[PDB]
Amino acid sequence: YQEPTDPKFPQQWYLSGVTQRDLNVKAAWAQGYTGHGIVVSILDDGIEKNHPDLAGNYDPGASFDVNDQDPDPQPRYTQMNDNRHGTRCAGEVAAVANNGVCGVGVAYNARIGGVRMLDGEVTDAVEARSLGLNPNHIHIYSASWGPEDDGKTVDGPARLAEEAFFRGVSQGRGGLGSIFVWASGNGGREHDSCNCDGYTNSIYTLSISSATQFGNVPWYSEACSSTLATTYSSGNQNEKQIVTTDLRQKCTESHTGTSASAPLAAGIIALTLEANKNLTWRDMQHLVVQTSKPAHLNANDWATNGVGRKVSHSYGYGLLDAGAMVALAQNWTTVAPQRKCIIDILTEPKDIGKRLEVRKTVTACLGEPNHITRLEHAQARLTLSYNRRGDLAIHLVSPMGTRSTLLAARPHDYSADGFNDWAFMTTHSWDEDPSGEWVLEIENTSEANNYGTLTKFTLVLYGTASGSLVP
Ligand SMILES: COC(=O)CC1CCN(Cc2cc(CN3CCC(CC(=O)OC)CC3)cc(-c3cc(Cl)cc(Cl)c3)c2)CC1
Ligand SMILES: *[C@@H]1O[C@H](CO)[C@@H](O)[C@H](O)[C@H]1NC(C)=O
Ligand SMILES: [Ca+2]
Ligand SMILES: [Ca+2]
Ligand SMILES: [Ca+2]
Ligand SMILES: [Cl-]
Ligand code: NA
Ligand code: NA
Ligand code: NA
Ligand code: NA
Repeated sequence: YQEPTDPKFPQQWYLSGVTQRDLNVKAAWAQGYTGHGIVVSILDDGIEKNHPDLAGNYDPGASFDVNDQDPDPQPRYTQMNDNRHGTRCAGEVAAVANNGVCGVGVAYNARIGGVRMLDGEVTDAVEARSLGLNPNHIHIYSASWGPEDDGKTVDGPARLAEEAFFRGVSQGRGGLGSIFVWASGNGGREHDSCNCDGYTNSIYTLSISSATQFGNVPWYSEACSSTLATTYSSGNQNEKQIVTTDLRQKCTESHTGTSASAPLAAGIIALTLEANKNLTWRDMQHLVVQTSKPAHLNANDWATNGVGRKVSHSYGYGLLDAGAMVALAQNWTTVAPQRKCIIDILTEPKDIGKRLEVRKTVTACLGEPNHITRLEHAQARLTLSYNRRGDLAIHLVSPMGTRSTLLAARPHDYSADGFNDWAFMTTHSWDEDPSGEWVLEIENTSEANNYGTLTKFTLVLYGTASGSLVP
């Protein structure tokens, strides 16, 4: 195997490193996987399709302009280069290799397109028409953005967009399911908590956070239990950043944020899908859980879950490992059909006050076709009133003792509107048996005499009842 000759490939430290602080992408390339035959679409502000490092892989069938309602996602050029982000992300996935220009994509033989959707008013319909673009041609969608990362917003896909997610994972990709890769957010400095973003909090999105070059949680990171895994991105000014294609046929070394991590994950997922085109959307999440690596990622919340995997709310299961992903994909056995066990828990509304604990022992739909002994995602769908929402912290403890933070205190969130059946999601109990006692904790983290009521707590379990590995 001959590594890329591109002039900035040596600067793509998160691919080209020899110090073990990388995504182990060369190992996948050397196994023969480069993204050939895979189609990825960047949902963003457009894609410079004539970029000298993108044109060779550009796919009009992976592209659309839902802002101006036309097929051509060319960015709108402005003096401040506002609409450059999709071009940066496209190059992360699929910049052409060995062509003397900039660097390379993770999946440098994949086909790449973009949906121009962010350069205009983003409505439910705009979102739905983007997520649902050409779903039997595009394999993987990469989305780096969502509701405002101001640390006070609770929002997610409205009806058309949620319908697009279910159509995508159900009928997309020939019934194997569209793979939606999401950035978990850039709201770290606002103390944002990313389960309050319904896109990344969705089970249908494969959510990705960031690590700095030196292995730390970047200033912009949001912690939450819905995150699955991590890719490298930017950090402080002594740490390198992401090197990629840039608007106006240029090359940048200063692409940043969690919004730069999702495209790298989408590229690794493209290599993995080349290794096994039959992988379902759930198979892909299983591969990520099993192969991601905590080592050398620094966080104070690494915890071992009930099946012996380390998990963090900053990193999920750790750094993506492309070599391991493609290796495990090759002989992967398709997971059983997804079961869903609904457990409505409260017999009466519960005053929250300073602190509320709700304990419930469940059988996880024992005796039913939705009996789950092998958890995938779990949700606590909560309906509650509270006078100041951001003073709440919420935790969910599984029978195996895994404490998932569902909501951390958000100091800027002054809302008196509470949560209306908000489906806080955790990935941290993946592969655990969910039978037994679950504990919900709701706490007022402020000294204020805050008040409210929990009126609904629905525990929703997803998963299967066969095929477990030894912990
Ligand atoms: C009843 O109907 C409704 O309520 C319809 C609503 C429509 C808006 N929805 C949230 C939303 C917003 C934006 C726009 N904007 C926000 C600021 C951000 C930057 C930042 O946070 O700076 C601190 C940049 C994005 C975008 C995306 C988005 C993005 C991608 Cl890439 C894909 C998809 Cl599907 C959606 C989603 C909620 C539903
Ligand atoms: C894909 O997986 C399904 C489910 O296991 C199986 O029925 C089908 O034969 C597989 N197709 C290929 C091409 O491997
Ligand atoms: Ca256009
Ligand atoms: Ca190149
Ligand atoms: Ca956020
Ligand atoms: Cl469902
Ligand atoms: Na975001
Ligand atoms: Na997700
Ligand atoms: Na544990
Ligand atoms: Na149990």
